[PDB]
Amino acid sequence: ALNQEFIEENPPMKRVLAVQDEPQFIMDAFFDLKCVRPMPVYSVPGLIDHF
Amino acid sequence: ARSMRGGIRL
Amino acid sequence: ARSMRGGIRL
Amino acid sequence: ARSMRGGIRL
Amino acid sequence: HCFVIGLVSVRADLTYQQGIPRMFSRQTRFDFYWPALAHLGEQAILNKEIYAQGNAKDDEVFGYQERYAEYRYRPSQITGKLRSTDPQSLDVWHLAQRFDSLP
Amino acid sequence: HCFVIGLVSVRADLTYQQGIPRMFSRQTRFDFYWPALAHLGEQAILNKEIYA
Amino acid sequence: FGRKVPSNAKSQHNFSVIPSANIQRSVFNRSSGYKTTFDAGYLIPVFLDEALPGDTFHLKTSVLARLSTPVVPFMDNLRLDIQYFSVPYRLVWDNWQKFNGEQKNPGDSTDYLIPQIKAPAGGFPVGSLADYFGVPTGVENISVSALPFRAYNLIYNEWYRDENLINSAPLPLGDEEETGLANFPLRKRAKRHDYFTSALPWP
Amino acid sequence: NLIYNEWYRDENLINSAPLPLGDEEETGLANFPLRKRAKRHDYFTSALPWPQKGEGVEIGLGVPPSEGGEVVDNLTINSLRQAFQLQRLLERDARGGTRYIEIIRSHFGVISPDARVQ
Amino acid sequence: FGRKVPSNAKSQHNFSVIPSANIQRSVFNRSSGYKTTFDAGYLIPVFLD
Amino acid sequence: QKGEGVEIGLGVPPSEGGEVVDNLTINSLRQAFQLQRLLERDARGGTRYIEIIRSHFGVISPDARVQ
Repeated sequence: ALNQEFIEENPPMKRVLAVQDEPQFIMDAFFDLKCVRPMPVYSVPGLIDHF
Repeated sequence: ARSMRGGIRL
Repeated sequence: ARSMRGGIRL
Repeated sequence: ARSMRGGIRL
Repeated sequence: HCFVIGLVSVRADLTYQQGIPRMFSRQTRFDFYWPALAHLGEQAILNKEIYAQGNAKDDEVFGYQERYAEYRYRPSQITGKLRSTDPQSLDVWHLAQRFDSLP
Repeated sequence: HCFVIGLVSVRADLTYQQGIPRMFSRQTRFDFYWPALAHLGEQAILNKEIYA
Repeated sequence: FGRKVPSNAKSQHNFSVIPSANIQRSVFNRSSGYKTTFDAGYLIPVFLDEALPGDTFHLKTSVLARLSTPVVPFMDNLRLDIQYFSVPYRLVWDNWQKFNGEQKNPGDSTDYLIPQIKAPAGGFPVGSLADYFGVPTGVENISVSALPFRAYNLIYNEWYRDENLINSAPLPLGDEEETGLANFPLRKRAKRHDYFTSALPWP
Repeated sequence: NLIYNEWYRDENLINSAPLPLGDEEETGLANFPLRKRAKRHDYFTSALPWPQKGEGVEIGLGVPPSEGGEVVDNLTINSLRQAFQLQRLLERDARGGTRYIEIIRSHFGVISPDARVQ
Repeated sequence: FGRKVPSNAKSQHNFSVIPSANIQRSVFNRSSGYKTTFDAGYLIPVFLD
Repeated sequence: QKGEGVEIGLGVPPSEGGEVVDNLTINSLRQAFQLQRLLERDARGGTRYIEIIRSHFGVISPDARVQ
């Protein structure tokens, strides 16, 4: 029927894969952020009246 | 990337 | 027209 | 290669 | 007169699989970054950040680190079937340490 | 203040193996394309087109 | 007739303007690695971070994903993809502004606490949202903030949920402590638009 | 009432005008009186009820028993600097305002649009 | 080895894109007068649209 | 910090057998702050004699002259 079970992505990976009962994808990901932030790059303790 | 039928779903 | 003390009131 | 925290250890 | 000595070593990169990223642990207004707070003294790393258990030990101090360090540092993570705690683990794929007891 | 969240997914392309291509199902003159018919309301997909 | 004299109202207004805060911005690299295993069709949260007011982020992502071994060179195409969303905290917790010190009337309490999810009996399980956000699985008594999980359901409702086939994922906005991820299952993405999947229930 | 609460109400002297967001039928304008604007900023009208927004930060000293005293530990310099920076935060809140847009503009350099903060 | 054939997924996606609505915008003058009596210090709503 | 941590004394009430502490001068209080800064510099910078020189002063000593 045209419903939730029909439109949700559900490819039959279990039949095209040689090894049974292990996760389909193993992934390594790396996130390289350049950040400008409202804080110093290293904070030294001190400066009581300041900020 | 345009206006899809049935509203947006990515 | 700047940032007033005590928060904004027009 | 700079001055590390906790003193030097290579 | 001198000896010259050449020392070999091998090192792996660091990545973690036990304990809670400090962003889940914030609970009060001054646990978030504020500019007026940036030069406070060293903050405690809590044991749960490296090895959570649900014991009272989790909220005890592992060591001290710069204020708001967790906005600057971002430790690398193992999340899925790759964790060495999984009953059918894939941890052959990586060199993350497994702590068997609280470091 | 915001979270940034990155979501991974994997999707396969779609292909079908049960049910009848709608060109075999035409039976009457107005089941074929006619220019005077092109702006009629939505048509029904019949179950046999996906699972006969 | 005489000419009117000025009022001091403008100079008095000027004395009341507070100076701008001096912020001490800086630029640095916030690189991070993340490693995982997953199955097709699920929305996996692989990246999570907290942005401050006045941050700027530029993000480069490197990926290597390996498919576990196929039997044959099967003929169908198969895309991996990554999509990033911004979620303001005020969208996931109604008291976020009042937590930050907003008061509806003078002398209101403020003093809220970040909403919590407790780990269920046995700890959070493998392949849950807690696992994929990197909360340690299998640990009995821990709790974490609910706001990342609410942010996942809010992204799902607004960008991935089919507006007419699928019910909204629950999105509690209050302070109440949850136990277990029963309101926060890992969600499936919808299939590509085609002849059948772009059909509608009614004319 | 929503314009009044966001732009004309003094954030610390005056209670929010009621703003029911639901479907319920009202009878009479008892929730909707005609509102007065505030006076110009001057020496008196820009004064505040307190020297800072919170209770005020007090470093504890304890008190002798009668039994029934109060015991307080030795002051670390880390406790003492935290008390100073907390007081700076509560003074910034008093001076700058405490609507979420005022917090952002006072604690950070950021001019948020009004539209995105409702 | 052989080279893979394409999928139709992009052409199927394109057939599902609805056309933009044609709006019929126009420009006109919506002038109005308003007359009232009021006292100082009140916020008076003189314009509403 | 590297040392015990600087604690400004408060005394304690007797049971007899109390602890008596004098009034705090501002000079005592600023000395406690600068002592804490010194012990924090020692923790952060290191405490080998070359690390002290490099952290407390601008000076890059050769290793050879410090054994």
